[PDB]
Amino acid sequence: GSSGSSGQKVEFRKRMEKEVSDFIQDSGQIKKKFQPMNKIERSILHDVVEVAGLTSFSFGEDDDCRYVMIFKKEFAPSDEELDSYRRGSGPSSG
Repeated sequence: GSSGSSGQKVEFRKRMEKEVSDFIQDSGQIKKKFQPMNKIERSILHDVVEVAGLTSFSFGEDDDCRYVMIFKKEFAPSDEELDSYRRGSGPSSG
Protein backbone atom coordinates (compact mmCIF):
# COMPACT_ATOMS: atom_id res chain seq x y z
CA GLY A 1 0.00 0.00 0.00
CA SER A 2 1.97 2.96 -1.33
CA SER A 3 1.24 6.27 -3.05
CA GLY A 4 2.02 6.22 -6.76
CA SER A 5 0.36 4.26 -9.56
CA SER A 6 0.29 4.69 -13.34
CA GLY A 7 -0.35 2.77 -16.55
CA GLN A 8 -2.56 0.18 -14.86
CA LYS A 9 -5.52 -2.00 -15.85
CA VAL A 10 -7.93 -1.04 -13.07
CA GLU A 11 -8.41 2.49 -14.39
CA PHE A 12 -8.72 1.09 -17.91
CA ARG A 13 -11.47 -1.33 -16.87
CA LYS A 14 -13.58 1.41 -15.28
CA ARG A 15 -13.33 3.49 -18.45
CA MET A 16 -14.49 0.49 -20.48
CA GLU A 17 -17.48 -0.07 -18.20
CA LYS A 18 -18.69 3.49 -18.81
CA GLU A 19 -18.06 3.30 -22.56
CA VAL A 20 -19.69 -0.10 -23.07
CA SER A 21 -22.80 0.79 -21.08
CA ASP A 22 -23.13 4.12 -22.90
CA PHE A 23 -23.05 2.21 -26.19
CA ILE A 24 -25.65 -0.28 -24.96
CA GLN A 25 -28.21 2.39 -24.09
CA ASP A 26 -27.50 4.20 -27.35
CA SER A 27 -29.89 2.73 -29.92
CA GLY A 28 -28.42 4.48 -32.95
CA GLN A 29 -25.12 2.74 -32.26
CA ILE A 30 -25.29 -0.89 -33.39
CA LYS A 31 -21.57 -1.59 -33.01
CA LYS A 32 -18.28 -0.09 -31.83
CA LYS A 33 -14.71 -0.41 -33.12
CA PHE A 34 -12.14 -0.15 -30.33
CA GLN A 35 -8.46 0.59 -30.93
CA PRO A 36 -5.62 -1.70 -29.75
CA MET A 37 -4.00 0.52 -27.12
CA ASN A 38 -2.51 -2.28 -25.01
CA LYS A 39 -1.85 -6.02 -25.26
CA ILE A 40 -3.88 -7.05 -22.21
CA GLU A 41 -6.46 -4.27 -22.43
CA ARG A 42 -8.01 -6.50 -25.08
CA SER A 43 -8.88 -9.36 -22.73
CA ILE A 44 -9.93 -6.89 -20.04
CA LEU A 45 -12.47 -5.15 -22.27
CA HIS A 46 -13.77 -8.48 -23.58
CA ASP A 47 -14.68 -9.48 -20.02
CA VAL A 48 -16.40 -6.17 -19.25
CA VAL A 49 -18.48 -6.71 -22.39
CA GLU A 50 -19.60 -10.32 -21.94
CA VAL A 51 -20.71 -9.13 -18.50
CA ALA A 52 -22.54 -6.06 -19.81
CA GLY A 53 -24.56 -8.26 -22.15
CA LEU A 54 -22.98 -7.60 -25.54
CA THR A 55 -20.99 -9.54 -28.15
CA SER A 56 -17.21 -9.12 -28.05
CA PHE A 57 -14.58 -10.18 -30.59
CA SER A 58 -11.08 -9.43 -31.89
CA PHE A 59 -10.14 -8.68 -35.50
CA GLY A 60 -6.79 -7.58 -36.88
CA GLU A 61 -5.21 -7.15 -40.31
CA ASP A 62 -1.70 -8.21 -39.29
CA ASP A 63 -0.71 -10.76 -36.64
CA ASP A 64 1.09 -7.91 -34.87
CA CYS A 65 -1.89 -5.56 -35.17
CA ARG A 66 -5.00 -6.87 -33.42
CA TYR A 67 -7.94 -4.64 -32.50
CA VAL A 68 -11.09 -5.44 -30.52
CA MET A 69 -14.65 -4.95 -31.76
CA ILE A 70 -18.11 -5.24 -30.20
CA PHE A 71 -21.63 -5.80 -31.52
CA LYS A 72 -25.19 -5.70 -30.18
CA LYS A 73 -27.51 -8.63 -29.48
CA GLU A 74 -29.72 -8.05 -32.52
CA PHE A 75 -26.90 -6.54 -34.59
CA ALA A 76 -24.61 -9.38 -33.49
CA PRO A 77 -22.50 -11.13 -36.16
CA SER A 78 -23.21 -14.66 -37.39
CA ASP A 79 -21.03 -17.76 -37.07
CA GLU A 80 -20.14 -18.13 -40.75
CA GLU A 81 -19.94 -14.35 -41.09
CA LEU A 82 -17.58 -14.20 -38.11
CA ASP A 83 -15.12 -16.60 -39.73
CA SER A 84 -15.15 -14.63 -42.98
CA TYR A 85 -14.95 -11.31 -41.14
CA ARG A 86 -11.61 -12.28 -39.59
CA ARG A 87 -10.25 -13.82 -42.80
CA GLY A 88 -11.20 -10.59 -44.54
CA SER A 89 -13.88 -9.12 -46.79
CA GLY A 90 -13.70 -11.53 -49.71
CA PRO A 91 -10.62 -13.70 -50.28
CA SER A 92 -12.53 -15.34 -53.13
CA SER A 93 -9.94 -13.81 -55.46
CA GLY A 94 -7.08 -15.41 -53.54
